[PDB]
Amino acid sequence: RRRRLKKVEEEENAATLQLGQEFQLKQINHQGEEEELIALNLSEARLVIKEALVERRRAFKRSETREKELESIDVLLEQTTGGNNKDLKNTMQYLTNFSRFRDQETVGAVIQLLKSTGLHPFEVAQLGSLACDTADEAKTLIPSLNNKISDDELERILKELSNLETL
Amino acid sequence: KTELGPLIARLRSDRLISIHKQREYPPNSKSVERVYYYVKYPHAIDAIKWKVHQVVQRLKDDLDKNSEPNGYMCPICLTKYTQLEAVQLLNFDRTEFLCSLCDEPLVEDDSGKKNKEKQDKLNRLMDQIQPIIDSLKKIDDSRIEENTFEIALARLIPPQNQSHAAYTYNPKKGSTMFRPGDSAP
Amino acid sequence: MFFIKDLSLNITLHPSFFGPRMKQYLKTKLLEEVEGSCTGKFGYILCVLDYDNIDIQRGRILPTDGSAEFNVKYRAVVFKPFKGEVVDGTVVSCSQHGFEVQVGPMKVFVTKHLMPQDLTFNAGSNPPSYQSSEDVITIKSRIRVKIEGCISQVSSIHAIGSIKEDYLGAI
Amino acid sequence: VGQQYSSAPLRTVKEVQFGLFSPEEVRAISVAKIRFPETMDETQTRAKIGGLNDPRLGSIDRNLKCQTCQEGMNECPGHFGHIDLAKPVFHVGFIAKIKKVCECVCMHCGKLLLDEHNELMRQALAIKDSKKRFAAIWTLCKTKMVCETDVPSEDDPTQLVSRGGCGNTQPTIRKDGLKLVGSWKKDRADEPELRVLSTEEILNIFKHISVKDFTSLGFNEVFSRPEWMILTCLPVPPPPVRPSISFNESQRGEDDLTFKLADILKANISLETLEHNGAPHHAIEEAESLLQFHVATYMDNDIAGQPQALQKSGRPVKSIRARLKGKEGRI
Amino acid sequence: NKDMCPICKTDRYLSPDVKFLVNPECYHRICESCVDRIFSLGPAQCPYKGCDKILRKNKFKTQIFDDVEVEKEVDIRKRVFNVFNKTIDDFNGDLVEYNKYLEEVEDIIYKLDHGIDVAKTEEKLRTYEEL
Amino acid sequence: KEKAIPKDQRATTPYMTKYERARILGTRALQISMNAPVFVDLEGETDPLRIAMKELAEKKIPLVIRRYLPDGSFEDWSVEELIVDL
Amino acid sequence: RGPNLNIVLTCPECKVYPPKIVERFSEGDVVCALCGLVLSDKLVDRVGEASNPLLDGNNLSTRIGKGETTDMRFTKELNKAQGKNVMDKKDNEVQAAFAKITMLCDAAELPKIVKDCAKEAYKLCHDEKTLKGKSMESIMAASI
Amino acid sequence: HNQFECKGCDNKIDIYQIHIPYAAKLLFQELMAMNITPRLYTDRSRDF
Amino acid sequence: RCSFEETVEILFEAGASAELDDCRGVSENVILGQMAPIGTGAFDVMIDEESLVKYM
Ligand SMILES: [Zn+2]
Ligand SMILES: [Zn+2]
Ligand SMILES: [Zn+2]
Ligand SMILES: [Zn+2]
Ligand SMILES: [Zn+2]
Ligand SMILES: [Zn+2]
Repeated sequence: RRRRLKKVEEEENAATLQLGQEFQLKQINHQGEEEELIALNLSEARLVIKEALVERRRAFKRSETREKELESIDVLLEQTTGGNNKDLKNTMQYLTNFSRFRDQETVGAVIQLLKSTGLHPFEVAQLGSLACDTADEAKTLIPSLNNKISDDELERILKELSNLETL
Repeated sequence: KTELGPLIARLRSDRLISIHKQREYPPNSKSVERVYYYVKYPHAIDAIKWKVHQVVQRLKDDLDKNSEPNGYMCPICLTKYTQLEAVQLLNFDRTEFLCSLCDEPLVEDDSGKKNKEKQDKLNRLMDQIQPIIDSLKKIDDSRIEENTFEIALARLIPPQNQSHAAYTYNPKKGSTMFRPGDSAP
Repeated sequence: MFFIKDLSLNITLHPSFFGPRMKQYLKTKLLEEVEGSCTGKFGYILCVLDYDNIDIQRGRILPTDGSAEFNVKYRAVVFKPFKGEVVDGTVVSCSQHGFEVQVGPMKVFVTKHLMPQDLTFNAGSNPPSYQSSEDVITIKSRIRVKIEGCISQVSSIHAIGSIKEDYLGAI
Repeated sequence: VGQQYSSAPLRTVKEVQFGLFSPEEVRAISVAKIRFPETMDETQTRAKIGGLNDPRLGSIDRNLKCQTCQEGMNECPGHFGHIDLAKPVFHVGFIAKIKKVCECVCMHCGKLLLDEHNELMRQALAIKDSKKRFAAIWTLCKTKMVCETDVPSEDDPTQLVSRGGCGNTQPTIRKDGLKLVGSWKKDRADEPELRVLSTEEILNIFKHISVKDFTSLGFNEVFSRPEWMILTCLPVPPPPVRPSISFNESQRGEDDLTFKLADILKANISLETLEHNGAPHHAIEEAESLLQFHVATYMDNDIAGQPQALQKSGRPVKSIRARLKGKEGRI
Repeated sequence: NKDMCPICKTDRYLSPDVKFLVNPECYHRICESCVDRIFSLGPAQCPYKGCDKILRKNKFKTQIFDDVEVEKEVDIRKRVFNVFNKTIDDFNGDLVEYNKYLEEVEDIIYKLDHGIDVAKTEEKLRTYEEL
Repeated sequence: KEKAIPKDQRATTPYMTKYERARILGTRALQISMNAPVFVDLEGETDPLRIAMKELAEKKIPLVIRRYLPDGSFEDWSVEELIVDL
Repeated sequence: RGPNLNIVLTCPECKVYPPKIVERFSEGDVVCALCGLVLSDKLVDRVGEASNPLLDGNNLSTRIGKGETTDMRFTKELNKAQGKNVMDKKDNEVQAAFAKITMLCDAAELPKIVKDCAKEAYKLCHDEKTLKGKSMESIMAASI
Repeated sequence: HNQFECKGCDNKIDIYQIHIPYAAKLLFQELMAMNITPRLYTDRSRDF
Repeated sequence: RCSFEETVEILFEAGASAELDDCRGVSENVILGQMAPIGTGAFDVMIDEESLVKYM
């Protein structure tokens, strides 16, 4: 490791997919193995978070429409988390009211769907979080999609994404 | 002298005029150091080109800045806050932006209406500065020779009948000494 | 945006927890000092994944403190905002200086200058709301906001968003 | 009570990287531009904004806060201001070092007087440690009085291989007071030519020395460049470094550093006004010398052959070097 | 209107990096520098004297032909040929029908270019899209 | 971790040094003063230093000494495995 | 018309305002007299020079003189350059007046308080439109 | 406000707190006045 | 080295040469007010979980 002083750094900007220094495409985990940046859409993030909470609840104990699921998450949240959880409560509440894919099967289909484009993890996560009806909407809401995927593929991908929308 | 000073000094800082000091030995007087003034065209043109570019660039940047969101200022401590900086100071009621030093509500800044005036200023300047741009275009096509005190002396029109200054350049013999900016290509 | 990140923390244990069950206390400290916290470098640290398999390294006794300093490596789900990104949220507060949108653990502030011209603030209506010919923006309303700027401090993140561009605003 | 809690991690200093301030860094670090040689306004109730004791540089009073960090005397470390010097001046502690670099490079193109085409310099450049490599290079280059546009090739001395040069004869540089004076010796056909090497001229030359050239001389690309040995922007230490004592508290005294910093400002403004309009070159050079002397004595008041800065009581002014050295100094 | 942005009066001599773009909506020349500052935040009215037609930054493109009028005709031609598109085989080698079809398409393009009957012609373009 | 010498090739002394004993006693004494769980039986003792001495005598100090080498490598030695003979 | 930047010491616990405060200088403490809570610790009690900000205002200046080793050439020229400063010229007139007032007051065998008042009277009454057609001798004599 | 900033470096997330004698702080600031940059770093760049 | 003699001259040469001080000597740690790597400081004290679990 050599000297370091002020160098000009690329200002963070999602439109340019310049996510910064710690959110680069190529990441290094705790084992030193190379990995890709794991970006989650709202539905994927909701499943991942609540999958860990149930396991956490299992650890301590051993040693559906929108409203009922919201209450079930709320009661589980308070039981399985420590203090100063004011942020996680808002997060779980926000993920249940803004998710488009309910169960694992629906989310799994989305992942197997959008990985054929070869887009950036940030872009695919955005395409699974925002409901866009026309290719133009996705081209302006995600400026990075411009000149990466043709309107022919985007139009059909959006149609299939809207296809597997519960309720 | 007290009035020629400021004029020569400013025309020298902008490099529209060059200076040349040399020792003179009148046959019947104490040796004196004389100062001559001439114009080094390559130097003046570069200064003009740079200044023209900078003035336009500053106005263009001011147009860009003035088209951005306004910002904020504190009436008491006269400290400006940007839109991003002000959003981390708002009170618990989410009603007003509070200052950090004074803990006082912030006041919206000016420059909202100048969006048109700055464009008007740029529209005027390029019209007024047109001859310089047209002259520089013709200058770039041709190649100007750098001027020197001796070279300038070839076009001299004597000012007076009996000027004390000897308008001649008799360089010292075998003088390896080189002064800064005293040689031309 | 939600990422799964590999994070490291330095936890300190008071000598009162130097017992046969100190690893459990380190796990409790991690869930109480990391979960729900905000870092300007990694965003809001929301959930710790694999709570059973955190890597606890050997602790170093601090010279004069007497406490043990543990480096802890864990996998967490973190929400990091980025400028130029489009998010959805619910309005929580409205005022003369614009409204605030709640997006997960973050609050985005939409200023008047980053709103369309037709929208106007109407304090007469209770609750106060922004009214225009096509839509009304009020508390609990759903707004699609494009983050225009992010200022990240070591323990706080504040962002400003806009609804001027097309396909933004009321959903 | 103790100091307030902080969210920053607590760490131990592992390394100390010494170096020189760049003019850009001094301006970026600065919280205020000092432009008034006073300390209090006309009312003597508050500190003058833009003066020496600007409230933005910190506070040394138990009753006032810092206008920058809003913290008390026991938490504010002090914040640096800067003074933009009208003309570049030498660093009194580097004049000898500056002189040695001048004798090593060409004073017209900034290129080392001897390239790798010379066997002796090849051995010199093969020395690992910076200090002795510089000494070896200086011992070789200080006697080279020409730039040698063309140099003999290393395969055979028959034909000459061209190197970047200009063919101008180098001067013999000597230190007279706080100025560097060079002398050019004539050709076959009397007294050598003499003139003063301006600090601006030397700064211009030091900015032309290539990265690989001054790394051979022991300078660091990132932390110490020979151009930075000439002072263009002066860092103004915060009041904590120069506190204002009271004897009866109806009388006010200022630190010796504040007196010298005021001198620098007054000499700086005098030079600015002079050269702005008229100011025959003799008057300007006198003003520059005064500015150089004040800056030099502000840092070190014990200079061989120079006069000493004196308080009105007549005792020598205590400089920064005087505070750091001795059995009673900082160390 | 020679080599400089009519709005910012940024001459090419002092800014050689200047680059112009056009918007199909009104085909008004504008340098890239003005596009970012006027349209980055969102849609806004064209910054021209006498033009009040709103446009978006995402629509700007580079002018291909040095004649603006031909650019308008070609772009309209591209729009129509994306809808009205057939071949000689589409009429089973009937040249008379094909030539009449070609003449009708040219008439449609001519009307759309000069605004003779914008409403009826535009509806016809929309209608044929379904068929 | 190339700087952690495996336990099978440690070449340092198997004896506690005077400085190691002094810091271990001071380190554990400070912890005891801060209500740390004592792993030795007290037959009547209130001074943290004396309690630490009792723990060292009975080898009940759960600390290890990271002996550093002039090249940056280190060896880990448990207080229980170190001989206290000085 | 400026930032407050004022620190007031009060006891957070007692909450009584204004508070009873004792300065234990020997212990370096500021303590609440009622509860004993310490409010500020590590309080502070030649390297500088003194001046009177009633006869000289705000004017920091330094002389130039010989040292243990010095050449007369540098001293003469530095004094020559220092004298030609345009800003310090204005106040030198007042200082010159002070010098002559001191000489007159000293030749009169007058106490130091007399000359201090005389100099202060000169400074306060100087630089005004009323006393511009009067000789400096009258000004000095009146001030004395 | 739990805010840190080093203007000139344009950073707010790379700050550390160290415990040094106030004379050491005074020494470094005096060196800064002499145009010297004593840069304190919390990690090593070269091996022993 | 500046602790012995010629303090300021040494520090100026350190600045011009951009010397790196690794703070392995007693004087550097004394100046920085941190535990020197001598005597009781020539080693680190870590906590042992493997022994903590078996001491109960
Ligand atoms: Zn304020
Ligand atoms: Zn401060
Ligand atoms: Zn040369
Ligand atoms: Zn333009
Ligand atoms: Zn238009
Ligand atoms: Zn009290």
